[PDB]
Amino acid sequence: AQSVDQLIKARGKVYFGVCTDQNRLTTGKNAAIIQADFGMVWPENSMQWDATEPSQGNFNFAGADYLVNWAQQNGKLIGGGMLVWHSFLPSWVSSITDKNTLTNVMKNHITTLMTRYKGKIRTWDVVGEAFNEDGSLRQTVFLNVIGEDYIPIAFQTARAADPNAKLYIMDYNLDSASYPKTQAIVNRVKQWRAAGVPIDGIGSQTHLSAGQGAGVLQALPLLASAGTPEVSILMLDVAGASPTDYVNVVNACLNVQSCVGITVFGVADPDSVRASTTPLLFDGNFNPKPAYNAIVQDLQQ
Ligand SMILES: O=[N+]([O-])c1ccc2nn[nH]c2c1
Repeated sequence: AQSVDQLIKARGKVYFGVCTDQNRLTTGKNAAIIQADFGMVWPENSMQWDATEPSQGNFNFAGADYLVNWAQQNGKLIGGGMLVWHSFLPSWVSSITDKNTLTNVMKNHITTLMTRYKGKIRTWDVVGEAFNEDGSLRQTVFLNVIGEDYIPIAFQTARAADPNAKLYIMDYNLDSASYPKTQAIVNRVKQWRAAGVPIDGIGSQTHLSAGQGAGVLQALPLLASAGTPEVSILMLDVAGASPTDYVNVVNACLNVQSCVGITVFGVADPDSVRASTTPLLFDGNFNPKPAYNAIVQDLQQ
């Protein structure tokens, strides 16, 4: 019955958030649960590249406008993204082979989305999933055509477009301190910031198997050692939804001063991409699960 967003605010954090979109807000009990329990919303799909720029320079904002308007009406913070990602890319982007062309396409995509919502978006995920598992840079069209400068260019462009937004890089499999990807993103973000690249946060896209929450207690402090002003947990889900794993992720954020909050990947189990693992905090009747109650109790104490 208690609101995890209200309780995490009382502990000095900024939000407990959730991913959603128009399709969810008009079905189930998603809107009522988000109103009650979550302080920030993120677009599942409506701000990805294939949704917003399906043909070059032919932008479609309908889904994204719906979410932003709903969030403002209901007093919720808004996160946006992903601005630069190799998934959900339209084919017209991935066929460009010219550096100047792709650089201008990328800057225009970033600037157009960020200007439309200027001042209304707390956090933008600027670049996502830029690292391979061995810590090398993922060979996406942006890396292949622009070079490693594409990441500085993307963040510099985003800062100019809306200097009020917090700018994040995001990746998954950052859940263990000794994993090569964890080491690499920390080292590269340190170097980028030392050269003045405006990276405000690292977002950890946390998709856990049973028992992996304990590792986050060590991994998240390591991510925070890169020196960004903020870190966060994003797109969180946990196979089996054990209270032990969920409470460990919450405690990791409570233990890390720069952790501003946690976002879960959805509201109810049946709408998960891995629904067979019942990995979310509400069940198929929209009742809170034991893991939700455990987080409430941990935050109350
Ligand atoms: O936190 N999130 O669940 C979330 C969802 C969609 C996104 N797109 N970019 N960043 C995102 C974060």
